[PDB]
Amino acid sequence: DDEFEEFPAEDWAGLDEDEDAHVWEDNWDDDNVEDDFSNQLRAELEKH
Amino acid sequence: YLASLIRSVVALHNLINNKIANRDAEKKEG
Amino acid sequence: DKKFHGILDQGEGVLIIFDEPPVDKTYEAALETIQNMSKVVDSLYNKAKKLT
Amino acid sequence: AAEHSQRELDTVTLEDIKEHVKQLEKAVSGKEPRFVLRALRMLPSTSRRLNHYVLYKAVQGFFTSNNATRDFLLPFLEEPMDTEADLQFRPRTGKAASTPLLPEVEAYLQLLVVIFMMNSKRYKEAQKISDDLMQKISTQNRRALDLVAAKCYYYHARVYEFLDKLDVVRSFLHARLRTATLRHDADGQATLLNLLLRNYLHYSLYDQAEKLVSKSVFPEQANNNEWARYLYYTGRIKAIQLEYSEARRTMTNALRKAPQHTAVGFKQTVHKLLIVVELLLGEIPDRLQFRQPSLKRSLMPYFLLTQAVRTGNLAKFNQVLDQFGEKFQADGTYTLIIRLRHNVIKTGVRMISLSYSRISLADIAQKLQLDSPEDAEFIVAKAIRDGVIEASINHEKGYVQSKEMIDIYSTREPQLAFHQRISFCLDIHNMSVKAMRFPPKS
Amino acid sequence: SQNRVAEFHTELERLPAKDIQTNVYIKHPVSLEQYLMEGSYNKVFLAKGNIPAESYTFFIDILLDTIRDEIAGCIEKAYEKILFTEATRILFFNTPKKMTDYAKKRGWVLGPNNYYSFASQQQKPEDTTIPSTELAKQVIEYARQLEMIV
Amino acid sequence: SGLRQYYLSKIEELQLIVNDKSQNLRRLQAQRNE
Amino acid sequence: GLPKNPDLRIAQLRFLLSLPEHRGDAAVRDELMAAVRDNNMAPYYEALCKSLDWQIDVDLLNKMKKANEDELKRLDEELEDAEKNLGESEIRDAMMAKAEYLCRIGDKEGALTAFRKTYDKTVALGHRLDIVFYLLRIGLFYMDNDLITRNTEKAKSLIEEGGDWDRRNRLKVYQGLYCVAIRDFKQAAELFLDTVSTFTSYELMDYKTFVTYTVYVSMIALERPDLREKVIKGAEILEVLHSLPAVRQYLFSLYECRYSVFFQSLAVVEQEMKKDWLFAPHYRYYVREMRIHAYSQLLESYRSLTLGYMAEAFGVGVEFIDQELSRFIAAGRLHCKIDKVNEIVETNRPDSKNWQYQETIKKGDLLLNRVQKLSRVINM
Repeated sequence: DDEFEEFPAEDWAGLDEDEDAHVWEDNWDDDNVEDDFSNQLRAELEKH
Repeated sequence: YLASLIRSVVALHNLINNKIANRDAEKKEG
Repeated sequence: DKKFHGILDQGEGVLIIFDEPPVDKTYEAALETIQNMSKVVDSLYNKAKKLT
Repeated sequence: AAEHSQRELDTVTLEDIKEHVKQLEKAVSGKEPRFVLRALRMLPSTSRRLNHYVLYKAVQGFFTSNNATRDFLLPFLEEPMDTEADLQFRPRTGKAASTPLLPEVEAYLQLLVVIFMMNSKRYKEAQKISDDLMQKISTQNRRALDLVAAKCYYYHARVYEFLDKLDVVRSFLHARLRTATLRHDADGQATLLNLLLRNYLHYSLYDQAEKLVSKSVFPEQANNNEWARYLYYTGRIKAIQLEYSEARRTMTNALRKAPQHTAVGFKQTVHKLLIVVELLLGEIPDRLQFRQPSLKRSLMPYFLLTQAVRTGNLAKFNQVLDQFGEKFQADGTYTLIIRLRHNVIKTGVRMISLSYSRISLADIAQKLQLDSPEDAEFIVAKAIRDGVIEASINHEKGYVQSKEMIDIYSTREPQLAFHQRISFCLDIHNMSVKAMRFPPKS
Repeated sequence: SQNRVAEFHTELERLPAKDIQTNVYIKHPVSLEQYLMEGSYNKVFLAKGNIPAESYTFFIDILLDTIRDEIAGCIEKAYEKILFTEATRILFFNTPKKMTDYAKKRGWVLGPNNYYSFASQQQKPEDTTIPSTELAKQVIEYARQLEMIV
Repeated sequence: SGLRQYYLSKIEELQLIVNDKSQNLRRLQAQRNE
Repeated sequence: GLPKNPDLRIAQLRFLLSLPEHRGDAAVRDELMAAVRDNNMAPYYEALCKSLDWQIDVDLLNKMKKANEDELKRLDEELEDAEKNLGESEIRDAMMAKAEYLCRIGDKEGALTAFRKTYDKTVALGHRLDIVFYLLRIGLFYMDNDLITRNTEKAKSLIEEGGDWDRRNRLKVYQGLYCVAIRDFKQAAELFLDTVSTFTSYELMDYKTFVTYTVYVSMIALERPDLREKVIKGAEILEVLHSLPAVRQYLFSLYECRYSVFFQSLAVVEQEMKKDWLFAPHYRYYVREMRIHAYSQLLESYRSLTLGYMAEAFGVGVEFIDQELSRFIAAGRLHCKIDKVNEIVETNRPDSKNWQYQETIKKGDLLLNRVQKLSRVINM
C-alpha cells in the first residue's frame, strides 16, 4: 500500500447526516423542477 | 486483438502460479 | 413490428426499402469473451492475495 | 492489562522487522535489487504499529557494530521505563554482530526512526535525523540503497513541508535528481520529480513546473502510485494553463491509476479538479461519483456548481460561489471556477449543437438568453474555432448547420487503435514470461 | 495584447486572491480576458474608453489589433463564404476601405465586394492509397513477436 | 585517486548488465532443461 | 391468505394526509380516525398527532389506553399460564397473539422484539416464514428499508432450505412491491407477471390494484414483443382490465399508437401515481420515461418527420414537442436531431458495426487497465 498521506482526507467538522440517502439511481434529469406534466398538457390543450 | 488479450491473461495466470509455487517452496525450505 | 425492413420519410411521402445485416455475430462474441475474461482477471486478482 | 498485549505486539513487530532486514540482506547477497521492495511494502503498517519499545529494541539489536549511529539515534529515543523482563533482542550473532551492518539496513532503520519522530509532533529532531540519513545516502552508492533512498527522499520532503521550509529543500531535490538521472535510477527519478512538482505547485510556480515537466522525461517503469501523482500534477498544470482537454485526459488516467481502496484524499482532490475542468470544457460530469460514500460530503459544493452550470443561471452560480467561496480557495480551484463563471455559455452552445442539426441565430439567442443575435453569432464562431462544436455558420441565410457524422469504421482509425492494443498485449505477455523464476538451481 | 493567455493566467495565479477582486489596476486585464473568453468582443471595443491609468492606452491599441486578428481567424476557420453582414461591420472598421489592407495581408481571395471565400474545404482530403508497406511491416512484427523465443 | 571514479562507474554499469543477463540466462536454462 | 396486519390502507391514508394538497381531506380523516378507533392503536395515534400537529382527543385516548392495557395484561397472563404447564404449541400461540395485538396497536419496537422472540422459539418452517412475512409487512408499512432487505434475505434463505411454493409466490409479490418502492421496475414487472396467475397475497392489495400495478410496471420495463406476448395478449390481464376502462385505454393507446389518448391516459396516471404512496417518490420518473418511450416508438419507423405531424399526433403544440425533443436528445435518450429552419426531425440511429467497435474499445480498455494493474502489482 502507498497511502497518500500528503493529500489530507476531507475534514469531518460538519459531517451532516444524509438528507434522504435514497439509493435508486440518482440520474441528472431528476434535478429539474418541472410544472406537473398534467398541468402542462392542460395548458397546451387550452392554448391549442 | 482478442486473441492477444487471451494470451496475455494466460501469461499472467502462469506468472501468478509460478510465484505462488516459488514462495511456497521457499517457505517450506525455511 | 419488423414485418419488412424499411423506413418512412414523412413530408416527402416516401417509403424506403433496404436489406440490412444488423449484427456481425463476431463483435458480439468478442464482447462476451471480454466480459468473461474480465471475470477471469477478477479471479486472478483474488488468487494473487496469496502472494502478499 | 493492555501492557501485556502491547508487549506481545512489540515482539511480533520485532519479528517482522527481523524478517525485513533478512529480506534486504538476501536481496543484496543475491544481486536482485527488487527484493527490498517486499520489505518496503509494509512501511505504512510498520509506521502505524511502531512504538518506543519497538524502536529502542530494534536499534540496540541491529547496531552492535558502528555504534556512532547508535550514539546519534538513541538520545532521541526514550529509555524503557525500568524494564525488567528485557530479553536483550540480539538478532546479529557472533560474526554477524561483529561485522558492520549493511548500508541498506542502516538506512531502513534510520527511516523507521525518522517516520516515528514525524508521526510524533516533534519535527525538529525529525529534520536532524533526516539530514543525517541523507548525508549517509549521498556518501554511499548502491542500487538497493537507492531503492530505499526513494522513500527516504519522500519522508525528508514531508518533514520539511511540515516545517514550512519547502523552498530550501528544492536545491537538494534538484541535485539528487541529477545524480539519479546520471546513474539511471527510475524509482529515484520518479520520486524526485513528483516531490519537485509538489514543491513548485505549493508556491504556485506554474511556469517553473511546466518547464521542468517539458524538459524531463518521466520513467516508464515507475510505480502506479508515482504515475498517479505525476499525472495529477501535470493535469493541474495544464488546467491552470489553457489545455483543458489534455488536463482531463491526464487526470482521468491519474484517478484510474490511483489505488482502489486507499488514497481517499487524493481521490477527492482529483475528482474536484476533474469536475471543474469538465465544466470548463462544457461537458457534464457523471452523477455516479457524487454519491459514493467516501466522496459524498466533499463534492457537494461542486455538485451545486454543476447543477447551476447545467441549468445556467448566474443568480444560482453567484449564490453558490458566495456561499462556498472559502472552500474553493482552500481546495485550490477558485480561479478555475471564476473562469467557468464567465465561460458558462459554452455548455449551452454544446447542448444546442448536440440537439439541433440546423438552427437559426435568433433561436440560439433565445435559447441562450443572449442579446441580439450578433452576440450569439460571435459566441458560436468562437466555439467553432475552439473546436467545441463541429458546425459551420451561414449568414447568407442566417443559421448554423452541424457537420455530418463520418463513418469511422471505414477509416484506418480502428486499425491504429487495435494495433496499439495488440502491441500492449504482446508486451504484457513478453514481460510476464520474463518475470518467471525457476529457483531449484540455487 | 500579445495573445499569451497561458502566461496571462500563470501570472494571474501568483497574485493574492483579494487583489484580483479589489485592485482597479489588476481588474482591467481580468475583465478584458473574461470578455475575450466569452466572445463578447463588443464589450471590450466599447470598454477601451475606460482606463485606470493613461499608461494602459498604449497596450489597449495592440489588444484591439490582436482581437481583430482573432475575429478574422474565427471567421476563417468557421463560416463558409463570408457574409457576417459584411466583414467591415463585424471587424469594427470605421471606413469601408480600411479592411482592404488586412484582407490583402491575409490570403483571402477577394471575390465580390465584401465577399471572400475562406475555402473551408481544406482540399477535402479524399485520396486514399491503402498504406501497404507499413501494414505489412506491422503484421510481420506481430509474427516476429509471436514466434521469437522471449 | 586518479581516474578511479571513471573506472568505478564503468564497472558498476557492466555489473548491472551482467546481473540482468545472468538472471535471464538462468531462466532460459531452466526452460531448456525442461 | 394472511392477516391484514398492519393494515397498509392506514399507511396509504397517512401518506395522503402528509401530502400538502389533501391534508384537509375531511373524509380521509374520518376514515383513518374510524380505523384507529376500531383497532385501538394508542402508539400510532400518539405518533400521528405528533407528526400532524393535531389536537389529542384525550377523552377517547383515555378509554383507548385502558382497553390496550386490559388486552395486554390478558395476553401476558395467558402466556404465563401457557408456559407454566403447556409444552410448546400453546406458548408459541400465546406469543404470536401478544405480538399480533402489539402490531395491531402500533408499537413498532415491542412488536419487533416479540416477533424476534417468537421466531427464536419456533421451529416449523411455515411458521418461521409467517413471522418473516409479518416483519416484512411491518417494514413495508413503515418503509424501513434495512428491515425489508434483511427479512427478504431471511425469507429467501428459508425458501432455499425448503418451503411451500405458495409461500414462494407470496415472497415473489413482496419482493415485487419492494422493487416498485426502490424503483427497480424491471424486476417489479418480472415478478408481477410471474405471479399474475398465482396471486394469493390479498393482505397487501386488491387484485384489481395488483393488475394495474403490473400493467404500469410492464409498459415501462418490457419491450414491444414481450408486451405483446405477455401483457396485451395475457388472458388474465385482459379479463381483469375488462372492469378497468382507464388502464385498458392507457395500455392500448401505447400499443396501437394512438398517441393523443396515450398522453391523456399518462396525464391521469401521473395524478394517480402521485397520490399512491408506493409510487409517489417515482411519480415523475415514470411519466418522463413513458414520454421518452412514446417518442422513441414514433421515431422508430421514420427516417424524417415533421414537427407539425408530431404535434398533431400527440395533440400538442409545435413548441412543446420542440422543447421535449431537445431536452431528451441532449440527455441522450432519443436518437434524432431537430432541424428548425425547416421543421424536420431527422433520425440519427447509430450503425451497429460502429456501436460495436466503440463498445469493444471501451470494454477492452477497462480490461487492459485491470490486466496492467495486476501485472504491475505482481512484482509491486
